[PDB]
Parts: sequence; structure tokens; C-alpha cells
Amino acid sequence: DAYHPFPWYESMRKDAPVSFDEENQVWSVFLYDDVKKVVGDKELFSSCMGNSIINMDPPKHTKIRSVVNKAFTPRVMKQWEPRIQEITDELIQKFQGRSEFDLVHDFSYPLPVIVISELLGVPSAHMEQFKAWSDLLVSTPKDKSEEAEKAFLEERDKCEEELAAFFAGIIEEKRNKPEQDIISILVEGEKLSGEELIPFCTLLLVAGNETTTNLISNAMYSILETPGVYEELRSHPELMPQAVEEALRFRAPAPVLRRIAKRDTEIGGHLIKEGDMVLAFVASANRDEAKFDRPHMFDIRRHPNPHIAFGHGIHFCLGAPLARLEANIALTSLISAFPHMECVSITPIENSVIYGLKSFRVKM
Ligand code: HEM
Repeated sequence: DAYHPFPWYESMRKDAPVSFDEENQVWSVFLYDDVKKVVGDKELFSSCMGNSIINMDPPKHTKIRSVVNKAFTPRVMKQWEPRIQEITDELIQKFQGRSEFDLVHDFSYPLPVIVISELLGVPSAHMEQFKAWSDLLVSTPKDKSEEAEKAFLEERDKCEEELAAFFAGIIEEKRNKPEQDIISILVEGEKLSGEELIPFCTLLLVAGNETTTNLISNAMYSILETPGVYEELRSHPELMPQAVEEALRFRAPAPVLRRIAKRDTEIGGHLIKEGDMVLAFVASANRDEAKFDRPHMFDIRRHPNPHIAFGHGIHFCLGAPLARLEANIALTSLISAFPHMECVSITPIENSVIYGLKSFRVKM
């Protein structure tokens, strides 16, 4: 099913590592070296596809990225660890007494949304409206592709335009009364306009909510499926940062990244024409035998672990430290609260560009 793409990746790495789809006119790249080159080579492969920095090339990207780095420094993450912990503990309290529960609905789905709202300075008396927007951001164009996509895109514009106005309001607020949130930090050289700041805030939801949820779900799944690891982590919570890196390698939430060739060039010995679209499967790269010893094994001690779950190069995930922090806290906290846990059932997300779970039911 959609939760089990790895055999197919393995077949492509072996049989068709650089492949052209004649219907969609797109290349797919599956080997670690090829994927990493495509993703990192800003000179040869463009990210230009209101999407903010993730779809900008230099020099525009350079200018904005350098300004927003200030919002994710180790100092800021340290500052927020307390609050992420409190949020995590509060979520857990709601299902602490149950013999069965859905890890997604009850825990991994709400957690990143609550965290980012507080990090974006969303006033607490406006939390539901914000959550509602975040839900709309990950709604499917369903169903399906029957030219009703025109509608979906309209409801997406609607949602985004409502987010824009909302962020506009918070931005003005933080100008008058700054606090310790990302918006305060970016409105305090290095001075973005609202036309750049607003699309950036929306990107944080788009780039960070569902991926972080899916990281947490996928990490717990990998942990449960691997004998002894749950108990080892419970006894030795200091192993968690490394376990998180292995979960990123093993079950990356964002399996595929797009680029456009800026010039005719070769990838893995295949000529990619200027203007051609390329899909770089970081999920496949992360399983590539040529780069990782025994890639099929989920080894929480794997070190070094040069996965590309967060990308590579100029667009390397801005939220990496926050995702790492959220996952460490979420996972350590979950495993501490529960002596034993077993997988009952999963329902996979059915979406090419996404790897994760719609539901993850576990029992004590
Ligand atoms: C496990 C969780 C996450 C994963 C796996 C992930 C993955 C990625 C990847 C692969 C890229 C590179 C895109 C490319 O090269 O085309 C990226 C970029 C980005 N991510 Fe993340 N992400 C995660 C969480 C987050 C969070 C929590 C945030 C913010 C709150 C965030 C914000 C961003 C932004 C703003 C970019 C664009 C950076 C740039 O273009 O310079 N991500 N992410």
C-alpha cells in the first residue's frame, strides 16, 4: 500500500535509477548521489515552480533566508522548549488513562499546530480559527481531479487570503507590543516587508505542520516495529536524538522534491534538457545501499547518518531544529507516559508527495 513504497524505490534504484515519464514529461531520480546533486545544485536546478522562499532562487532567496534564520537560532529553540514540553504534556493528559487511542488524532496531529500558533504569536483567544485554517491547508483536492480542482484552488486562495489578513493583524500587534515569538523577532539591518513576512508565516504552516506530525507518527511506528527499541528508549532516553535522525532517514515525511533544469545537463549519465522537471526522491536516497550500510535496518544508533530528509543546500529545511525539538519532546514524552504500546492498525495517507499516517491506533 501507500505506507510501503520502499520495495518500489529499491527496484528503481536497481533497474531505472534515472527515469523519464512520457505522459507527465518528468524525470524521476532515485539514487542518493543523484538525488543530493539535484537538490543541492542551485546553479543547475531551480526551485522556481506567494510561496515564499521555498520556491525562490538566488538572489531573492538569499536575502529573505538570511533574515529569517534569526527566528530559528539555538537560542530561540531553547527559549521555547519549556512551552513545547507543556503542550506535549497537556495533550498526553487527555488520553493518559485509555487502553486504546489514535496516536495521530490525539497526539501527533494537534501538537505541531499548537506549537506553531504559539511560536507565531497567535493570541490564545483565537486558537480555533487558526486551527481551522491549518486543517484547510492540508485538505485534499478531492475528489477527484474532475476539474473540481478549480474549486479546491479557490478555497485554498480563500483560506490563504484569510491567513494573510490575520497575520497582518498580528504583525501590527507585535510592532506595538513585541514578545518572544517569531513575528516579534522578524518585526524588530534585516527588515522584511509585510508582503514578504505574510507569505513566510503561511509557509511555516504549509511546510511544518503535516511534516512534523508525520515525522512523529512515522518515528513511533518505526520504534514499535523494531524489537526492543521501545523499551531501550524508555530506559535510555538519551538515545532519542539519534533515534530521531534514524526515523528521518527511514521514513521521511517529505519523500520527493521538485526542481527545474536551468541548463541541459546530465544526471547519472542521462541528459536532462533545460526546462525539464525533475523529481528527486529523498525517501529513496535515504535507503540507498551505496551510501548507507544495511539501509533496510532501523538502527537508532546509526552514526554518522547523512540522510537528506531535510534537503540539502540553500533550501535546507529552515525548521529543522524545531522539527527535531518537537519530535524529541513528543517521542520521549509519549514513551515515558506509557510502559508498553502495541500497534493495532494504520491507515496510510494516499498522496504521492506525502509519507505518513491518517490514523495510528495503538493499545496498552
Ligand atoms: C520532520 C519535519 C520536516 C521535514 C521532514 C521537512 C522537510 C523539508 C525539506 C526536505 C525542505 C527542502 C525543500 C527543497 O529543497 O525543495 C524543507 C524546507 C523548508 N522547511 Fe521544512 N520540514 C519539516 C518541518 C518544518 C518545520 C517545523 C518548519 C517551520 C516551522 C519548516 C519550514 C521550512 C521552510 C520555511 C523551508 C524552505 C527553506 C528555504 O527554501 O530556504 N519545515 N523542509
